[PDB]
Amino acid sequence: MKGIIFNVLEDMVVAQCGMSVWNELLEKHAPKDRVYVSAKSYAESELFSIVQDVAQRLNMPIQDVVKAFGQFLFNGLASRHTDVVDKFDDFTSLVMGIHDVIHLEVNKLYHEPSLPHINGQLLPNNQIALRYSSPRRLCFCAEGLLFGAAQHFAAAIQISHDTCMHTGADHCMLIIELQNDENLYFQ
Ligand code: MNH
Ligand code: NA
Ligand SMILES: [Zn+2]
Repeated sequence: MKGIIFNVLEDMVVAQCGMSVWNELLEKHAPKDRVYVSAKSYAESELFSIVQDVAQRLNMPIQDVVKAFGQFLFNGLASRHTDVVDKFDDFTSLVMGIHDVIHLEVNKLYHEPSLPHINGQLLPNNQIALRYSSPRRLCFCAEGLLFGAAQHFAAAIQISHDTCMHTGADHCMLIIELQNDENLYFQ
């Protein structure tokens, strides 16, 4: 798990809960003097432990917190990699380019990142079938990231997530419905 994910998580915790809370989390869940260098890889268990601790403090379902993080994360990533996001003029383009364009670039920017496998298929009625696969099972982070992307393009979406690795499949299916964006009028 790259430092950049931890750095965006810090911004979130610091913004919502305060710096004193982040330092608690970090002292408790990370080795002494840990510093997350944005480009370096770190044990994903440190990220999961921090986020689980937050979920418990807030008495929220863990996957609801991961999803909220995901949505915060989209802007954290777009603002730190603005040249990658500015390759797309709308939400649907970006989603269709996650694998072959965005995460292709992430392999040139970072040494050996740990990324999901994603394939998007355009459906009728302004829907997208996004297939997600990862041993890290962060499909709810992916839901949040899609909601973040929607907000980035002033779009409105809904997601159905009825095949899921957490319910025993070897992939998740996220069926994205684009309800509105700047190029959608009546239908
Ligand atoms: C919506 C769009 C979108 C989705 C659904 C998305 C999906 C994900 C998910 C889920 C993970 C966590 C790991 C896993 O195995 O699931 C992940 C990781 C990552 N992605 Mn992307 N990602 C972006 C946009 C997206 N990515 C953008 C924009 C950037 C920035 C250029 C980016 C860069 C990354 C980096 C960096 C990681 C972390 C890799 C690592 O920790 O080793 N990405
Ligand atoms: Na519109
Ligand atoms: Zn899932």
